[PDB]
Amino acid sequence: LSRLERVYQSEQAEKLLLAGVMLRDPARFDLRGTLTHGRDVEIDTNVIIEGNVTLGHRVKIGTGCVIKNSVIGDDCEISPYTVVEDANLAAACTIGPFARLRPGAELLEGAHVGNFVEMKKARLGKGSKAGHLTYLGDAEIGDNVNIGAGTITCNYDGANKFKTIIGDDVFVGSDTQLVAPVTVGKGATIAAGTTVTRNVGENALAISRVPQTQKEGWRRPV
Amino acid sequence: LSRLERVYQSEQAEKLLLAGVMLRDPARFDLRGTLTHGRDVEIDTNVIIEGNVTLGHRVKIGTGCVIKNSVIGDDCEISPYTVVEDANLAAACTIGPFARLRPGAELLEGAHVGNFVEMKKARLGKGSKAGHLTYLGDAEIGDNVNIGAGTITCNYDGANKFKTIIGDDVFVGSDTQLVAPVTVGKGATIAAGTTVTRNVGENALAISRVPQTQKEGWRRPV
Amino acid sequence: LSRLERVYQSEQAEKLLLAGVMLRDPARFDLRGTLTHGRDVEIDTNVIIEGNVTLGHRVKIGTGCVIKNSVIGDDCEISPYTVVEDANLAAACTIGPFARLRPGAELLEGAHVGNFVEMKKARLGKGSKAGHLTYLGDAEIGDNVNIGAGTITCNYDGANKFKTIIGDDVFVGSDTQLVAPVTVGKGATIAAGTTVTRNVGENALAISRVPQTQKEGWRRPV
Ligand SMILES: COc1cc(OC)c(S(=O)(=O)N2c3ccccc3C[C@H]2C)cc1NC(C)=O
Ligand SMILES: COc1cc(OC)c(S(=O)(=O)N2c3ccccc3C[C@H]2C)cc1NC(C)=O
Ligand SMILES: COc1cc(OC)c(S(=O)(=O)N2c3ccccc3C[C@H]2C)cc1NC(C)=O
Repeated sequence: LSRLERVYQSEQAEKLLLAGVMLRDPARFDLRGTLTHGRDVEIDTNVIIEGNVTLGHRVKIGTGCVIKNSVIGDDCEISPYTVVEDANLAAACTIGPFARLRPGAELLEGAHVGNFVEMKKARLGKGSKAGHLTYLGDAEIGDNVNIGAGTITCNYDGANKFKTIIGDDVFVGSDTQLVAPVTVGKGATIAAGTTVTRNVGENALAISRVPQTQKEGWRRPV
Repeated sequence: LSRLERVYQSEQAEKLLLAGVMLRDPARFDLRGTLTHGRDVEIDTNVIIEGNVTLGHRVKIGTGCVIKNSVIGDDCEISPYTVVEDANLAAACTIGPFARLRPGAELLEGAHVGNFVEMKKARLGKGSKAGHLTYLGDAEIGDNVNIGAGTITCNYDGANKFKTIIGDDVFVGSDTQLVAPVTVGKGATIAAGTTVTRNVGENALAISRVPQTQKEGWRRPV
Repeated sequence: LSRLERVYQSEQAEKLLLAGVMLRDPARFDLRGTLTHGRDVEIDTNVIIEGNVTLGHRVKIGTGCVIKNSVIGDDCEISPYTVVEDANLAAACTIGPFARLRPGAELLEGAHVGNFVEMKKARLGKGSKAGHLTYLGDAEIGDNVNIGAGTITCNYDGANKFKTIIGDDVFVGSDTQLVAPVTVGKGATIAAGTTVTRNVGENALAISRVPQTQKEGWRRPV
């Protein structure tokens, strides 16, 4: 079985080259299902396409990516070592390297997802960004929102999962915990480090911060 | 040396196929040491097995994984781009993608380790979960424990390393800092965002949270 | 184009072997630009070298790494699935696995960067460590500094980027948020979980922590 199915991977790689896809190495490509694509698609080494996948025009997929049952709009750039499962990307999204989209990730036009970021059942609005070290689960995020490094939707209480809704034009400071269910109004700002347990008004700053203090001459243990 | 040792990798890949291992691509497989395996093992592209490794039955290892000196029980699923070194997994553990187990990681039956999670000298009990963006070092974690996204054992003070002990049936809220040495009693709940500096009683909620407030009409700088 | 340029990758791999580089698999190596190297360099599977790259002696590069326009000093160890772009590493740095250095990352002698750590326009001093789940952007970090898991430079306010400066001999507790622009004096200690909004004095402990409390007999929802 193994050698035979490996041969069928060469066939596919070859047919893809003939149909105008740029494969960096046809010997390091795997298609387990069906791929539909537009023009000028570029696929790097060690990519694996699973299930039923569709790529628009000029999509670029970097080394090591795994894309399963997903829809990827024109001009998207998927950077190295990014895993995508049952997600939809609109045109001109940039994700990765080291991004992980679980089923139900919906990215709107121009959205950005950076390194060590995970999405599941979450929509990221147009031009919105989640650049670092973040989990967004069971969330609606509006357009032109900035999701600071370290932000986490607390969506699961051990019994049920609950929905977070963030409005347009929101700035989420780093290391914010969004305790679901919670809604953050359009234009609001969440201070870095905030534990958000209550709805935030439009154009409001939400904060839950102890003033910084200092003790002089502190010796660490030797 | 290089071409010769590459040939010896083909030999191994071939012998593994003959012995009933399912290798997705024998040309993208590396065994640097010895592998013992049960029946129905499936190994994807670009896996590297190092040192002395043993896999039970029906173990599935996804693309890009690196497994060194480890013991992996029956039915485990190791997802893509996961690195495992000197770890033991009981039956039916699921780890990755992008998990990183350092020496001394001990996972008990059915345990789960998600993306961007690191373990070192830490035991994860039966059916317990650490799904996201977490470091567990020098820790004992009991059975049926949930470790929320963003949790970190503070195990090292710049001089020494100290042990964290979490009991059975504990819910660790997201972004908890466990300041070692510390013990959290069976059934307890740690509120999201808590800095745990003192032992937590059985069935207790521990919390260290400033009430959320809000200022109206907050303008961000242009 | 594809098959022809693939052939030129074999040529390069072959020339590199002749020039004394240890390539684990010449069929899984890609050079897109120019590589200069010293003696005893070891390069594992699925590495991609981009732009103009220089490696000192005895550099070891693990599986899946992507290195572009970078300078890597003698004795460095780059662990698996690490992405490096426009960075300089001094001698004896260890980075990865799963590290991500963006342009302007400058690592001084013996520095360490661990899993799920991102640097951009940031200097890491001699013997300094950032082992886990951290973003350092637009930062100066001195020598013999420990950057705890979960630390984040808050460098961007939605309008501008600002600089964080950490002195020599500083201990940054886990999950610290550094709100830029901010300076932390030589020898200081930041308590785990602190939101640093004000400059920290030399040899001072900075802290912003609510005392832990506990409520007895807390039932989670069923
Ligand atoms: C420098 O970047 C920041 C500064 C800052 O306050 C000075 C805050 S904040 O959240 O404390 N905050 C914010 C956030 C955005 C704009 C202005 C301010 C003032 C203040 C209330 C956040 C960041 N950046 C990130 C990514 O968190
Ligand atoms: C919705 O998910 C959560 C809710 C929640 O409080 C309403 C808390 S909590 O930690 O603030 N907390 C918890 C945690 C579990 C169950 C019930 C409560 C009430 C409260 C004291 C935590 C989460 N989830 C995660 C992963 O952190
Ligand atoms: C056990 O490791 C720690 C202990 C600790 O306090 C007991 C603190 S702390 O930041 O709360 N803190 C520190 C930090 C370093 C040395 C001594 C102390 C005492 C106290 C003020 C931090 C860590 N480790 C990490 C990685 O954060």
